[PDB]
Amino acid sequence: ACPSQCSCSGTEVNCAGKSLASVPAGIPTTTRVLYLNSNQITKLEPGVFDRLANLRELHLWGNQLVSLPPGVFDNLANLEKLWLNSNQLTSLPAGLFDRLVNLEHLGLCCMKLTELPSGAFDKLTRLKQLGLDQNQLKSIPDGAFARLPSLTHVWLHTNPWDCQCTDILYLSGWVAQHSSIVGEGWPWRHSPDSAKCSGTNTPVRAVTEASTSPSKC
Amino acid sequence: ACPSQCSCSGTEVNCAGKSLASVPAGIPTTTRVLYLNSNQITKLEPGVFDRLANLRELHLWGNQLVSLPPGVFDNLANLEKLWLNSNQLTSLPAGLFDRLVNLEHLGLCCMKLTELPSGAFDKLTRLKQLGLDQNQLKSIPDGAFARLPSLTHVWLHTNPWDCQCTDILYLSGWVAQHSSIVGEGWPWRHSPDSAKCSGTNTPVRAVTEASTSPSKCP
Amino acid sequence: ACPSQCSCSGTEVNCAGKSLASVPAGIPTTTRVLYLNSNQITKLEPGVFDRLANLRELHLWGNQLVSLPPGVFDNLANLEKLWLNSNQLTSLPAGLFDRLVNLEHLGLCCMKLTELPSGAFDKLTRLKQLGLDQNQLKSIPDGAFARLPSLTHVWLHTNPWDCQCTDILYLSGWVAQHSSIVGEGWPWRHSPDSAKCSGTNTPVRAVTEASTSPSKCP
Amino acid sequence: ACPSQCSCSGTEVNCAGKSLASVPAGIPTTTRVLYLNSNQITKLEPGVFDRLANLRELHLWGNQLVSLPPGVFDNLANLEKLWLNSNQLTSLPAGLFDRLVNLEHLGLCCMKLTELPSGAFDKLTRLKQLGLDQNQLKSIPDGAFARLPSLTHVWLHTNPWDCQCTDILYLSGWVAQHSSIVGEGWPWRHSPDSAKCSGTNTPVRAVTEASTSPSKC
Ligand SMILES: OC[C@H]1O[C@@H](O)[C@H](O)[C@@H](O)[C@H]1O
Ligand SMILES: OC[C@H]1O[C@@H](O)[C@H](O)[C@@H](O)[C@H]1O
Ligand SMILES: OC[C@H]1O[C@@H](O)[C@H](O)[C@@H](O)[C@H]1O
Ligand SMILES: OC[C@H]1O[C@@H](O)[C@H](O)[C@@H](O)[C@H]1O
Repeated sequence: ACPSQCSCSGTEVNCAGKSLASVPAGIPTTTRVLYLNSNQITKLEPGVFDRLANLRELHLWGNQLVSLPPGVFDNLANLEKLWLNSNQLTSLPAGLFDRLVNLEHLGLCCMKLTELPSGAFDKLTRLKQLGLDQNQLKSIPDGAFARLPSLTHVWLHTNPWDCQCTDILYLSGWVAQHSSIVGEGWPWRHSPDSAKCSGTNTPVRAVTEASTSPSKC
Repeated sequence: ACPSQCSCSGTEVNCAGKSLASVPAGIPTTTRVLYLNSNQITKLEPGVFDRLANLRELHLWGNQLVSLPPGVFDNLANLEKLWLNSNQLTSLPAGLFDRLVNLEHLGLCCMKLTELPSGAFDKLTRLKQLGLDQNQLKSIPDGAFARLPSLTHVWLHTNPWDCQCTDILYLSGWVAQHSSIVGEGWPWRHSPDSAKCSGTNTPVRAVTEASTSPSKCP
Repeated sequence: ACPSQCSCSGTEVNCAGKSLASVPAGIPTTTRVLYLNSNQITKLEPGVFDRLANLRELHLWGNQLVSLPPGVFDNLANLEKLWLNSNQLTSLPAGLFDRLVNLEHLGLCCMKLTELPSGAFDKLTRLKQLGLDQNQLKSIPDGAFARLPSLTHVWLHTNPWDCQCTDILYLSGWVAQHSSIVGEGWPWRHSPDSAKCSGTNTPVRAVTEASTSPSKCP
Repeated sequence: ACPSQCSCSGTEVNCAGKSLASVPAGIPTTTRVLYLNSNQITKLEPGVFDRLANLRELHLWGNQLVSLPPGVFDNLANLEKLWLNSNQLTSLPAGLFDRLVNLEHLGLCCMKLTELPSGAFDKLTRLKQLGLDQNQLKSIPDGAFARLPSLTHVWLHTNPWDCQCTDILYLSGWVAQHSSIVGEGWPWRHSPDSAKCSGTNTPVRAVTEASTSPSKC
């Protein structure tokens, strides 16, 4: 029972590039792949996806979202790919991704993220690809990647990483350890020195405790 | 065990856009996603994918392939997406897709295909999306789509369909009966009149046997 | 005199990517390069650029403009580059570029243009690069490019050219004659067959009147 | 007589992204805009550009150049834009830019520059924009910018400025005095405190003489 603005066949619903200001009503409950990208959507109602439990791929990139409701994805237990790139988010609510236990790809690039909440990714045991590039992050909270045992590809470049603050040391030691999975481009290419210290141009992985201080935090 | 030209982490190997003239040796057996697109590969050796039984997605688009070896995909029983868009193929060998019983997406657009072999798609019981747009096809062999029970999206536009010839009548009847799945664009948009007759720019789905003739076949 | 929203030094004013809904007030009259791309502008107020006669480069790309007022560019006698790529325009008003006699680059790609007004480019004696790719154009009005004596680079691909209709023949003879300037990509790469007939996949330069009809002109 | 690898129409030659190891022969003498970016060029042949006296724009960014011949630009009297971003240069030879008297844009970012020759920019009376960000620079020679009367935009961020050493005082006083033109981004955004001290992450323009010592240099 397709939204008039969209095309629907099978389990795919394509509403992309239709100048929409909100998520249309009447997206079928059988939908598995939902394209809402490249619109002008300015917010998501809490509840807007409560009925779309069969989603595996959700494309929200290229909209104008400025925050997300904390429980907006809680019913999407089948979700495998989530693309939020190129919105205007500055933060993510605690618990946003907690129910997404089958998620394998998460695109967060090209926003204004300035921090991530501790535990943001703790439930994502299946996550393989995480894009955090081209945001405004200055550090990653301690242990933010410790429960991502499936991660094989991460993008961290093009952030203003603050390597003067002792807060960097989780990320420096993590990239040093996991350098094989740090890269850039689409599809991913290996690029472990692409996370750079915004002040000094030193690779994040090369930062040492002795050069940092808590008073620069 | 990555070829030096490529990047490899986890089960993905990215050799895209590396000016490669052939598929590099040493792609790991555990590979699931393999990007070979946007190179200068002009032929594939038989056997090249024989070790890569774990592949789920194989991207061969944007090369200069002018033929495919007949059994080149025979060991890829797990394959779900195969993209051959934008190569230079004019035909496909009989049997080529027979082993791809789990294939869900097949991209053949933007080549020079002038015909498809009879039975090309008969084994693809799980196929969902089939792209045949932007080729040089004039008709579809009788019963070509009869064993595609999973098909939900097909692209047939931008081909010079020959609507004078009796051979068009399978495709015309087919499009009429499956109009909900025929479209255009990426991702797909609904467009059932987008398969058009070369001589009149009339929709293919409107053709009836009253206007076709066996003597108008080339 | 910098708008608070933007950065200004020299004769360059950068208001790009600032989530703007309108052209900010007080852009200094000395401005030569104005970046207003990648915002949320849906319309322009008539007069908006009347004080900015010193502009040489105007960047409007990546907004959501739905139309342009007919004399919005009339005072920009110094303009050399004008970029309107990736807006939502479906047409252009008569005379819109008439005053832009020093224009050298004009980007009109990736919109929804369904036609070009007659005489749209007739005053653009210095135009060198013209991007019309990725629109909804079906044909070019007879003689539309006759007065572009400095044109060296044109992009015409990704439009649904209607080669069944007799009206295509201006454009087919023109691309045939000027094939060395037809291309794709940024920066431009040579690609003379990239303008294709939407119905048949024949290159537009290859079309002749043996295959067209005046009765097939919707 | 267009090189086989390239596309040429009018006065523009596009040889970008073609795996070239050298500049191809047969670039026309009438060429005004030359794209050689994004190739595999590690060195240029002496004289390679001597015939190309009509160039206005020369894109060399994204190669792997390790050095430049001192006279390689000498015949380019009409050059207005010169992009060398993202090569591997560590130094520049004396007088490299001396003949480029019409140059308006000069891109030197994203390399490995560890110093600039004094006098490097002394002939660039028309230079408007100068990108020096993302290198390894520790200071700027006394009077380096004194003959850049047209400069309106300079990027100095992401370099490890040594603010202990008295050699910084030319740059700190210059940035304090020309703070209106110091910025970041593409296109330029105003960011006067984006030049930062290596050991403190404090702004280079806030450096006092009392905090320095000629000893560390
Ligand atoms: O998976 C995330 C990746 O997504 C792409 O869309 C993006 O260009 C990359 O920069 C990276 O973020
Ligand atoms: O999956 C088939 C589709 O694939 C896209 O890559 C292509 O641009 C479409 O026109 C269609 O062929
Ligand atoms: O001059 C117009 C050109 O503008 C570019 O931004 C675009 O990618 C090209 O496709 C072409 O239209
Ligand atoms: O003119 C130089 C400028 O060039 C851009 O290409 C680069 O992103 C900037 O960071 C700045 O250096």
